[PDB]
Amino acid sequence: GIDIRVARPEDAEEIQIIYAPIVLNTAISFEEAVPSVEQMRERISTTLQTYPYLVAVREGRVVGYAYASQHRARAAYRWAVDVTVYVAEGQRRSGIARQLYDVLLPVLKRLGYRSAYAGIALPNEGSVGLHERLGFQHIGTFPQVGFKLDAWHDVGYWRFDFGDEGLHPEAPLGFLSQI
Amino acid sequence: GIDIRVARPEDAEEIQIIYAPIVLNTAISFEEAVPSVEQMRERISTTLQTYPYLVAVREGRVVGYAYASQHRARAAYRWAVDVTVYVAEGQRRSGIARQLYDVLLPVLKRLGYRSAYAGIALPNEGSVGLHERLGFQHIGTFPQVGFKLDAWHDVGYWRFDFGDEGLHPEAPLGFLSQI
Ligand SMILES: C[As](=O)(O)CC[C@H](N)C(=O)O
Ligand SMILES: C[As](=O)(O)CC[C@H](N)C(=O)O
Ligand code: NA
Ligand code: NA
Repeated sequence: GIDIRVARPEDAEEIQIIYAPIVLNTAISFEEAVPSVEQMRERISTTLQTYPYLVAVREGRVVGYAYASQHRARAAYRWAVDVTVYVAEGQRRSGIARQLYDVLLPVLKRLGYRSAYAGIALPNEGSVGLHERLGFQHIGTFPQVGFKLDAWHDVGYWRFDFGDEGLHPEAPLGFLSQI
Repeated sequence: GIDIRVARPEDAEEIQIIYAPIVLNTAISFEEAVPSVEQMRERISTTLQTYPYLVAVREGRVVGYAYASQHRARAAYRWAVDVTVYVAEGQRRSGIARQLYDVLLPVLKRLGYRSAYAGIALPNEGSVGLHERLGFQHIGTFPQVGFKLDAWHDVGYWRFDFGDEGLHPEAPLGFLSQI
């Protein structure tokens, strides 16, 4: 099945349902307090002001989502972008994150980004495997950088290189809008 | 013989003599516009509400400075802290930076952080060797992540481990006045 489409604020509810147990009971995310539905709604809208936000859907329900965000604040970094992907429990390994990425990555390239970074709390062999298969390269690991759920956690970064690190790059454009 | 003291907003114009050419003509900082003196005042003053900010003085004039800043926004990262040290061109480069860190690092340890991170625009043999002798470890490099002054630049990160990654860490305390 599976169709990828642009996310909407109305997807907040299913997205929150996917994301809340990840915040609650895993070190996948370094957030501590479960974000409300209303919060995820605002995160969707704000992200869309500049970046793609995507959902994967199967028979009308959201089974995963993906979005991009700013890699770092300072001007010279503006060709670097962060990517985030999540899949509902029980729908993993069925290729959903892969499909999300196969849409998100080309979108980012055409916007003007030169590289995308995925932050992965380690260990997570299934997430590493997926990024290795997609062609990301592991460029570094911040060891025991986070504390959550009674343990210290490594965070590795995986880089997808869009190429075209040419000599006169132009600033990336808005997904659908702003400058 | 160079002395280290905590910085004050009234040091802004002297700090700027150091920062301005770094911004205008090096990749040492990925900022592109020189902050106004008013901005520098607010930066120093804002950092101090929670973090140490230091200057190195030789014959009464600021020849270098250093400050800590938040590593990442998410709650689980609150024991990680970023460090930044800049030194004027000319004499005693390494000595100045070393003395700065010899004060900054122990201050951050006492405050309750578990690790500090320095980002280095690469190559920079002088800075790398300095971090290495201070006991930092190179944990990753973000290749071609920034574009500035007609080239793409890698940024490597060096980690200072304060130890004490125990099971019940208490949140870090504010440098002079609570966080
Ligand atoms: C291990 As993780 O929860 O993917 C940390 C990334 C977070 N967006 C931050 O920058 O603070
Ligand atoms: C190359 As560099 O100015 O050492 C990168 C750090 C920058 N402060 C940021 O995090 O935005
Ligand atoms: Na990190
Ligand atoms: Na970076």
